[PDB]
Amino acid sequence: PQYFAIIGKKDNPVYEIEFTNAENPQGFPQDLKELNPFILHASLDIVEDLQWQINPTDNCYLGKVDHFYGLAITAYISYSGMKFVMIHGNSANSSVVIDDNNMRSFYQEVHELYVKTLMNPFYKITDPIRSPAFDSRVRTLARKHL
Amino acid sequence: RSQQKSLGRQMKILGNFQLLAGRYVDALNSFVDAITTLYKVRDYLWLGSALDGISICFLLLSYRNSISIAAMQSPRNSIMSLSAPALNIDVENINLPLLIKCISDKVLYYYDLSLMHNSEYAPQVVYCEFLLKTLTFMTSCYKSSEFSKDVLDNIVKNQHRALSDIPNSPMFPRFEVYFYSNKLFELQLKEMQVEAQIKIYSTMAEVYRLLGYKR
Amino acid sequence: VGPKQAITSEASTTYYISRIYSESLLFKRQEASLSAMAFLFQEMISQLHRTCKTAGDFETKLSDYGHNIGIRLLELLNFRASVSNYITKMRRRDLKILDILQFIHGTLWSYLFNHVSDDLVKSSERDNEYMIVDNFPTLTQFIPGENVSCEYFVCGIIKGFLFNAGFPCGVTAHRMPQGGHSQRTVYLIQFDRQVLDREGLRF
Repeated sequence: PQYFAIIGKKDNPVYEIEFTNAENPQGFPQDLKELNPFILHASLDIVEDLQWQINPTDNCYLGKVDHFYGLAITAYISYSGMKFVMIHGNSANSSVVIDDNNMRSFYQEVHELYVKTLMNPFYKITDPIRSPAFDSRVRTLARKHL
Repeated sequence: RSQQKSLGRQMKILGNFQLLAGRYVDALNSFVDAITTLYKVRDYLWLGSALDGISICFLLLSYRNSISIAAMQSPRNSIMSLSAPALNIDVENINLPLLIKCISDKVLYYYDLSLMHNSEYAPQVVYCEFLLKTLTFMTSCYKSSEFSKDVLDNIVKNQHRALSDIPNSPMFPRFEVYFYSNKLFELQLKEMQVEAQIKIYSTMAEVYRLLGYKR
Repeated sequence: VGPKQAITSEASTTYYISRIYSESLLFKRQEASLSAMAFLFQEMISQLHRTCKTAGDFETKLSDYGHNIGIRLLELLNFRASVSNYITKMRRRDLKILDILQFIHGTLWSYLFNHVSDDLVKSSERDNEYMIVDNFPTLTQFIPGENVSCEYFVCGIIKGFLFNAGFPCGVTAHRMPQGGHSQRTVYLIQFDRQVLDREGLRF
């Protein structure tokens, strides 16, 4: 039950995906639509007024940031413009587990997959990525760190 | 405990009665019918302050857990109203600061600081209302909620300190822990009454639109 | 993850390593001749004097190439300088204006032209305007620069180094022979008022 988003500068999602553990075998039935953009839209609000200041030396990674009344969110800000958001958590428990360093070895690790696709000179900014390979790569890159 | 209950009901009723019946609108001051109040132009809740001081002292000596935060609500309303608006630099809150020393949240000497401190104190006392299991305000005695009074408690908190962070940062600023300290609706909030939900979401939306946090 | 489609996918209980094209991205060194890249720039400016009407639209239709690749050079130049990829860390972002126009001064020119532009002068009369002078510009040294319209490759390339950085900015070039160094070009840049006022909240 994990939900990835890359959300752009003018609020566009350049890459957004879910996946599920087969131990859950589905994901957030009837909660999968409120845990989407509106929560993430407010997450854009809090990283909008959290990036530009020094202080709430690792300016990119930020860890767990906020919490609605069912789960809690994490974040990452790149200087490319983009703001990576993973949304994780089994829906039964309040999932506390922020690994905070091994999933820090996801955000700097998915960053180059965004880099090499950005370096495609046919690829513009403010348009999403239907790579058939880079989206099959990231779930297997999430097979490293569940 | 019967003396504690008798003093609790009498002190809560007397605190609210002499609060609302002193300086309700005192800019013309019709001095006839001076039975229940002084009611002159210099009558701004002074006997209400003395009565609320004795009421909070007897409430702390009563030792409630549910109704006892209304004493802190009475003292906080006293130090807000009669020591902010029609104060005229009197601010007679010596036994209020003594109750702040006794029960909770002493050691403050400013506007918008001791009010926040006593609001945290009354919130902690209403958190210490673990299980009253009775009916006190008898509008509802079987289908009622401690949720339905606690949402009014912290929205009194939210309206009375969220405006102090002026949208224009330079004027009167503090840290933006208003959203951080606003995420406190862990309760269920599934339709006790629809107008409570409407005023709670109107104020919760309006403060985010005030602080420029649109999303 | 199409725009038309939803964010829908499948479970994690397999392993699809069927991948095609992903490689290294490191600082390679191949170092082609200045005549070759000069001919590339040469026939590019020939196309732009062919297809475009007058001065200012040609200036914009030159600076758009810099806006195409300025974002691209920004993010991995920062990913190489302030950081396969057995990564220690990624360091600090733009704090203000004066570290990020130090970052053109520090390691953009030495990424491109193997030296450093000689000054990064904060202006006298105002603060929205800033000015960097290159002393002997490398990629336009053959063009007789009496028209200064030919150096708007690099005004376009630094504007796309600051438009990602959140400082929208009027960027111009002038040329002024203040020294025995001849044909040195000043890139007097500007900003807008608002991120100057975001700097002007606290400095």
